[PDB]
Amino acid sequence: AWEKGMEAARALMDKYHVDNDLKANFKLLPDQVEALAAVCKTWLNEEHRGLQLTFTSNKTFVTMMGRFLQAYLQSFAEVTYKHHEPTGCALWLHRCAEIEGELKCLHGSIMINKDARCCVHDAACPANQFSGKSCGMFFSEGAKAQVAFKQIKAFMQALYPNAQTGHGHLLMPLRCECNSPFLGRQLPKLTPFALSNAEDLDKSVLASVHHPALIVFQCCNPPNCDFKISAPDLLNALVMVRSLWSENFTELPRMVVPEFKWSTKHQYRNVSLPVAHSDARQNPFDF
Amino acid sequence: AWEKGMEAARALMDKYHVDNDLKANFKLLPDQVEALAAVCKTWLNEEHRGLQLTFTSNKTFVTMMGRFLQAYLQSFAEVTYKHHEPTGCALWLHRCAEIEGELKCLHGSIMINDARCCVHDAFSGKSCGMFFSEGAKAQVAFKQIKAFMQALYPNAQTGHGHLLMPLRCECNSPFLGRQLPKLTPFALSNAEDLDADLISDKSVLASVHHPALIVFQCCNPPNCDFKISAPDLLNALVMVRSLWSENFTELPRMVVPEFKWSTKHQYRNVSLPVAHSDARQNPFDF
Ligand SMILES: [Zn+2]
Ligand SMILES: [Zn+2]
Ligand SMILES: [Zn+2]
Ligand SMILES: [Zn+2]
Repeated sequence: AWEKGMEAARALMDKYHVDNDLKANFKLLPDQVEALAAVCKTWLNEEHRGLQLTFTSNKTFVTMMGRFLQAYLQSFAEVTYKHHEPTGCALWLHRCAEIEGELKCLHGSIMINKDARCCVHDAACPANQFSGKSCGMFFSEGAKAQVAFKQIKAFMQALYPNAQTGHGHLLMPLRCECNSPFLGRQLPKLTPFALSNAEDLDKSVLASVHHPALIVFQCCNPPNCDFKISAPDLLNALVMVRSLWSENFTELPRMVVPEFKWSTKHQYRNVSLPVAHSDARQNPFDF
Repeated sequence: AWEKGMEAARALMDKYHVDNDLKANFKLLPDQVEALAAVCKTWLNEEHRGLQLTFTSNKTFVTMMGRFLQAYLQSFAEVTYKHHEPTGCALWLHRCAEIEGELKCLHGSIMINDARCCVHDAFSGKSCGMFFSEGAKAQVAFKQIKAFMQALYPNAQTGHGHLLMPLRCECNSPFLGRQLPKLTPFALSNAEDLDADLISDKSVLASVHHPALIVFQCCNPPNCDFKISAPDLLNALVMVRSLWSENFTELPRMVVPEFKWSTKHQYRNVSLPVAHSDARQNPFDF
């Protein structure tokens, strides 16, 4: 119950000393993720001063840890708030690291080449340009993109060798700080980055070596924000949260990150709606 | 007086750096708006890069703002002209949003039939030009505009039934056809299935509750690329008030004429002969 989660919420805030106010006003509502992101911030600066991230900003990491915490704390209280998904993430069973050279966009269909990979619905659109039916996926160098996909998968395996399911799925944020209506993409941008130093040079550390690229998520349309987190670090956020919970509680509750299902809802927007400009006048026109 | 507004303008022109050529040529005369439009595009680019138009020619947008500023400059300087209206617009009290399923043309006559047209079109020279291939499609647009306006003016004691409509395009600023811009309903595709419990911005909720908006175009799409949606035209006016209220604090008086149906708006079906210039003193040779 809400009260049940409230107790669990209280504790974490006391232990990791959350500002006297935030805890006093935290009532467990969907928009209340500052105190949660705060308990994580201290626990990090206290128990993990040596966390080196890769293509991730500290704000994004502490932010994400908050979401996954809210998830657990909610899963623990058996609370579901309509029109709200705690994680701000979904699991995309991508099929990019399967057929050599082939990638498949968010639609679950192949990507039409233009070596560049474009979502098939941008057929008319000139390469890196999107239609209102697009999912907003594009890759300049298609090979790199796959290397990044192979990497996250390699990493995922190293961390979970005896998994019965999961190595094909992709943990990915569905909303950046912007959408937490606007034109352009509707989900954080997925961009592959390369690790030149790895090229030369612990199974998970070898993942980056064997596949010198990394999936990085930024803002939807870099409205734009400084959101940035690489996939593997995003996994480590989910993980660190699990441990933080396990340090404070005997059993870890089920937290189901929704599996990604395509929807028009995530379609690239090309047309805007009017937003009124501000006027101090009471009446519209003079008579 | 002329000196005052002439000074208020060169002040606004220098500030937003309009080409010295236009700066000189300007004189607060009836159809001088290029310079003003310029002051407007610059001001927009400088302090409003995030502006976004829905079915509106960018050019059409600064043109309208130019007109509204000209209106202001003129009133401010108290300089009127025998046959000119700076705004180039009128306040049509449309009754198309009041009675469910009812639309009415400029004449003030219900529109008759799927499609709905002017009563004198069951175009005839006694028509106003108004026609709608789909009734609902059309009314959905008229509803939205009322919604947007109510939002932007919640305490408005009067004006939600009116419509800021333009009277001329870059064609008539006689000639055959519709004697004013063409009003054509355009549906808002993405809004159709959007949760109306999104955020606290009501004006957007208007487009959400009524996914389709009125777009004004050329009198006869000689024809021009005049394109501007109802809400953007209202914003043209609003933003000019902003621009002005910044530099002069108190905004002057400026009444946009109210629409009164009259023959000069009837569909023109027959031309009136125009004499071709002849460089002769006498027409014939005997
Ligand atoms: Zn796609
Ligand atoms: Zn963003
Ligand atoms: Zn009529
Ligand atoms: Zn025209």
